[PDB]
Amino acid sequence: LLSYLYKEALENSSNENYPVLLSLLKTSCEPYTRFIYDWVYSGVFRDVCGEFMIQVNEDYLGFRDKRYWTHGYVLISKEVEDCVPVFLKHVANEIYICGKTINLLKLCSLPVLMKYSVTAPMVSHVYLV
Amino acid sequence: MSAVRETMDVLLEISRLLNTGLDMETLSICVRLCEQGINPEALSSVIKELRRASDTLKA
Amino acid sequence: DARSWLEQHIVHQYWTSRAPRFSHSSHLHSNLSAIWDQHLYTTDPLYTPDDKTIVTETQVIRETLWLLSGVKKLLIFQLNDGKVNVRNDIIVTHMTQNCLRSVLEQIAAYGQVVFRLQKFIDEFRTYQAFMWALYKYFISFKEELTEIEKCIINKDETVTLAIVLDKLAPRLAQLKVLHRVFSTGIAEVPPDTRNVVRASHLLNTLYKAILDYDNVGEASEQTVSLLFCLWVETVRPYLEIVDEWIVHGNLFDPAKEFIIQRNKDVPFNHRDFWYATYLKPVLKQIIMAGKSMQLLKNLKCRLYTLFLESVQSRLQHSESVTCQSFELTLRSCLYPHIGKQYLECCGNLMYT
Amino acid sequence: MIHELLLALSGYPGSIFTWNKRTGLQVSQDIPFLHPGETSVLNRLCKLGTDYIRFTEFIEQYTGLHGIYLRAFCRGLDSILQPYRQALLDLEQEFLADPHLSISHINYSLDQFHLLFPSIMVVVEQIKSQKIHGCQILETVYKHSCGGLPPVRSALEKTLAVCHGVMYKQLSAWMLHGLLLDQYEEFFVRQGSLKQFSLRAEMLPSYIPVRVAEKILFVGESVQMFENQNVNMSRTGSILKNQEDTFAAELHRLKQQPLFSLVDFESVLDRIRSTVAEHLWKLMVEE
Amino acid sequence: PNVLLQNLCCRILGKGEADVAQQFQYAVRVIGSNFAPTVERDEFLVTEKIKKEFVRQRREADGALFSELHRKLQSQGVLKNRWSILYLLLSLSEDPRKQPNKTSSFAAL
Repeated sequence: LLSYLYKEALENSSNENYPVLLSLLKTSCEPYTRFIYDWVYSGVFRDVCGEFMIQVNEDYLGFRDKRYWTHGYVLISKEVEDCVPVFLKHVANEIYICGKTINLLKLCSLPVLMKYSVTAPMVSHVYLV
Repeated sequence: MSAVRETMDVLLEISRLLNTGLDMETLSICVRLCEQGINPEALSSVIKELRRASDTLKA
Repeated sequence: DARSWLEQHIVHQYWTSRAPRFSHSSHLHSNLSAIWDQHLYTTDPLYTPDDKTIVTETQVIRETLWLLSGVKKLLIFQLNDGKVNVRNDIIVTHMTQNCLRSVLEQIAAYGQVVFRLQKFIDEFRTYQAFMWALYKYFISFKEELTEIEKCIINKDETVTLAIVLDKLAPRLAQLKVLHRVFSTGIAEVPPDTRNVVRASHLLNTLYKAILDYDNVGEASEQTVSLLFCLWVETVRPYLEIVDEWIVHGNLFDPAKEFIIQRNKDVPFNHRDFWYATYLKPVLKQIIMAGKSMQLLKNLKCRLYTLFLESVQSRLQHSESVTCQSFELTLRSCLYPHIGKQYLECCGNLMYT
Repeated sequence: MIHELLLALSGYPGSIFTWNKRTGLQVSQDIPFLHPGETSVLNRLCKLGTDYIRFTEFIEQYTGLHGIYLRAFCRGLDSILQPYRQALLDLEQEFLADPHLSISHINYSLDQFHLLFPSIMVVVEQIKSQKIHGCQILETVYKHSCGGLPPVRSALEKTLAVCHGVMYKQLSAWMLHGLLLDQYEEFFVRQGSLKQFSLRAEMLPSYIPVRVAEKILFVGESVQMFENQNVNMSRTGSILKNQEDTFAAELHRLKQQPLFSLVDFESVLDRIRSTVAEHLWKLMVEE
Repeated sequence: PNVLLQNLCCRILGKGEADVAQQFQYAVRVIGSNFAPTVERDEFLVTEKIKKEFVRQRREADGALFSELHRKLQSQGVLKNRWSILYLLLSLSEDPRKQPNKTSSFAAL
């Protein structure tokens, strides 16, 4: 549903229907952005309620060397997060790898314009951990 | 009601071209009587006597 | 029963015979026809009493209202759309049949022109702009018509056939001097080449007509104003092609005809090709401007709004009391309007 | 009769104002008590209800052939109905005021819409019969507004404004950092740094020269190569540099007008190229 | 049918809601007599006579037009009484030609 809503946000061609869907798309991204910051400041994917890929990751005490070598992708329904504001065509691959290295410190207008203003904080934090 | 009205409207197109010279309302009655079975020859005859009777009366 | 209710609240039908019939009034001079008929029937041994459609006294002026601007009339016969005439069975009780025919035949021939002028309305550029200027007079001519329609519905009625007839006479005399202009206007359809001479020479017949009326005006200056409306809106695309030919360098023309035979030379060994048409001093200004813009758009190195405003400023101070005499002076303000742009365009030629 | 006729002209059939899908909305022939003459002027008013429901299906069919300037053209078509529907409503309050009225008064008030409506009905049928879509929509309405009739030349500029606005969505994204958002290949910049991006002529307005088309190509190609590398090293960006904020403003002003001129457009193709022209010179020294 | 024929009489005369009793009584008599129409049913045969009639008053453009109208008519509704309506109209046609005399003195004789 969230990836479908951004697809309908790209059809802004009668520009009275575009702002009404913007209100919708932005409320829907609230739970989603919670799931971004929980996975790189603790290194555990959390999601027991609602569907946005239900897992908690596989713990390992025989590994240590990135922690996980099997647990699937964290979002495995598209096999890398796509097509939500946040560019995600390297940014979803750079939250992925930052998630690993918090496990090595701790434990064992235009729809493209809002896409690009959020993108540059999110490349800056992945280099910050 | 939809079907009936749409034959009449097509029917009124022919009547004005062919020079019937009858009214809309009267034609609907002519058509209802036919569907219930009437002879056509008798029906024109009656129309004709009534028509002539009206003109003479007014003057 | 509903049929009977309609028949009392609506005036009794006279396009179909199936409604009873009045032609009574208590005055002694209003039953004139019944008296006239009687006379003919006893004097003449050979009298043919017609079958007469009984009208419905002084409702003939409502059919004059519709007929003069508005729709085709299917209550009266029109042999074609350029021939309006009045059926030979219309009687009003307070006149003779013949006497009646004679007032209705004046307005019939005056509605023959507005109805003919309405068939010209097409819902090239010159004709489209002449159409919107004829059509504009028609929506302002119905303002006076819709006034006279509210007079007959008001009780008491007031109007008769001939009493609002000398009220609609300024417009009546305005639609006739339109007829003399238009016969001379379009009557170039059989003539060879439909291209530039039709468009030019209909702007030129407007130009010829404003001298014939303005310089004998000031006793019907009502007809001077009309022919100038038809000219300011007809000259409006034909000046603005000349506005685009300077400030952009090149112009807009139909792809099936020219309206001015302005043509540009694609190879460079001459500037522009000219072919003569139908004012005459203004044409030289077009040649010299296009010569200079045609170099400058291939090699940079080194009007209508204004017309309306010079017309208005004579007017707030056709006839004028800041110009004598009269319409050619407001025009010679326009020859400086092209001129202030024209000399400084040609200024730039020698600069490159 | 008078007020009930107003509902026939906002597209709602009685059985008196019968709708036929051949000859249109028409008054039924010789119905009891209707003057010969009043049926003739009532039929001229029914042609403005015929082209009005031939226009409201054209909105609903293509909102809510395929194209994304087609539906910008539909919000182009809704704007000419705007004064029509106000003049049906100014008849509406007059006929609630008193019930005696002449149909000559509606004849007088709605002739104005009898010369906008035929001249725009040829526009939508010409769109649907050459099967044309895209940026050649902007070309299709523009050269008719060159044509006669002052009402129609102002009108079609208001129709111009809204699909010119969806042309303007293309040129704000194509210059943002690159990336064309057409979902049906609708613009004049061909889809191709990974592969070379060029121009198409099968769509490309004929008042915008071929040599102007490239003035838009090359500035977009130069941000197309950082779409390639990474978007934080951009010569435009949207937090990284203020180059784009200046460009957008020049864009907003040209956009918001119902007529588009090329002289103004070509001066800001200079400025979008000359301030980021030195970025690529400072690329290839250190490369 | 009693109501329909009485309403038929009242409508044509444009008035008389129980004064058209005499005319009515006649109409009930004529209808109660029987006929054998020359050409009985079959849609092709009546359409052919209508076209000839159109040509004869010199209304060609109308003959061509009618034929489309006939196909249309069918499509809108299908009867077994279709023919009776088309033959009825046919007989009840009026010629444009001549004056239809006076009635303003013909009444008196």
